[PDB]
Amino acid sequence: AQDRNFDDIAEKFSRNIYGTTKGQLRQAILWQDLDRVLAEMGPQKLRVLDAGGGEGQTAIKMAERGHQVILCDLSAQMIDRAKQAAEAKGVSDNMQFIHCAAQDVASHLETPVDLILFHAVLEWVADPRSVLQTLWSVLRPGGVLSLMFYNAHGLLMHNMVAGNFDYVQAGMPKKKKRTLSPDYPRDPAQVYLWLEEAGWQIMGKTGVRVFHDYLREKHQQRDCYEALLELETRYCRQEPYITLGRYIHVTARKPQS
RNA sequence: GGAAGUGUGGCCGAGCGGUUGAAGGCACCGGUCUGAAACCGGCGACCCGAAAGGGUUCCAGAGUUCGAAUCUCUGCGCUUCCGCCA
Ligand SMILES: Nc1ncnc2c1ncn2[C@@H]1O[C@H](C[C@@H](N)CC[C@H](N)C(=O)O)[C@@H](O)[C@H]1O
Ligand SMILES: [Mg+2]
Ligand SMILES: [Mg+2]
Ligand SMILES: [Mg+2]
Ligand SMILES: [Mg+2]
Ligand SMILES: [Mg+2]
Ligand SMILES: [Mg+2]
Ligand SMILES: [Mg+2]
Repeated sequence: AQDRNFDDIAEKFSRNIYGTTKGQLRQAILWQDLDRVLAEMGPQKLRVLDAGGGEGQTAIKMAERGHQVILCDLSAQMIDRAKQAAEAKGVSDNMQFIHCAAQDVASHLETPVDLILFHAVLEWVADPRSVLQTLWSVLRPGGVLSLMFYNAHGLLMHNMVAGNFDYVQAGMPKKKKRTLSPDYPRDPAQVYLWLEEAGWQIMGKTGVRVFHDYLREKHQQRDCYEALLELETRYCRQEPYITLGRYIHVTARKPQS
């Protein structure tokens, strides 16, 4: 079992996610957390690894804020897209692009990094425990891991809301190739264990899209976006709403001695 | 054993001498698609060939024909009737 290279769903992903409120809300919530992290990490500029950075929307926004950003990805097609978008934003000088697995990234870094982005990758890698161990090894003491993983509860809940009862009865097996539903939706409690057992200390948990995907009237996703975002922002950091997010964003600290 | 009748593709089902190795359907495989029907393409075996691809086979084979899934014959399997057995 290999990790999912996004080559043959690059366009679909960019269109269905970043071309809709799904991507817009993802980025909005995520950057609420990230800007808190950046400020709490002092005002110096940072070294940021975006492991599995894809088309680079998050990595470029980090670069616009002045940091040195290294993006690596399995997919040649995603790397090329990220290269173009970065040029067209004028941030290519602050950015490095590496066509390698996150597992193999350590040999491409001259020095450790301050902050790691691992966003919507964990649910696509066959051996999550192992990748997290590698990412730990390239993070300086006191560094932060920004981990956004796809939540199995959100897929159960939305399939229920949508009325796909037969599919849920059958355990929701992933048989559709080239869907954007991930190969390995994660149990959040298990992911929290993975981080704590491997020494990380969890500083925050945020639900990402905790109401949006379940709306009875999908058109309100766009027509009512500003009000929806305000209420997503209000509730997405308390239970049960954390555990209802389609994604969950965990902020975790590498300890210092 | 003897007639008649019968045998189409994985399963169904069109095919009363040619554009039918085979319509159409289900299944199976692949493709398209948010969030799990539809649409698109394919889809037996054996033989030949390095490959491209060619051949045979519509129970099996032989024949008639320019041409056979389609006509004739022989065999094989089945069905009914008879006869066998009692
Ligand atoms: N082991 C891996 N190492 C590096 N990149 C990976 C790996 N597995 C998957 N990917 C890439 O991870 C990306 C996952 C996508 N969900 C996009 C993530 C991107 N960070 C985003 O938030 O949009 C794809 O571009 C994949 O090609
Ligand atoms: Mg039949
Ligand atoms: Mg055929
Ligand atoms: Mg057919
Ligand atoms: Mg078809
Ligand atoms: Mg024949
Ligand atoms: Mg013919
Ligand atoms: Mg003949």
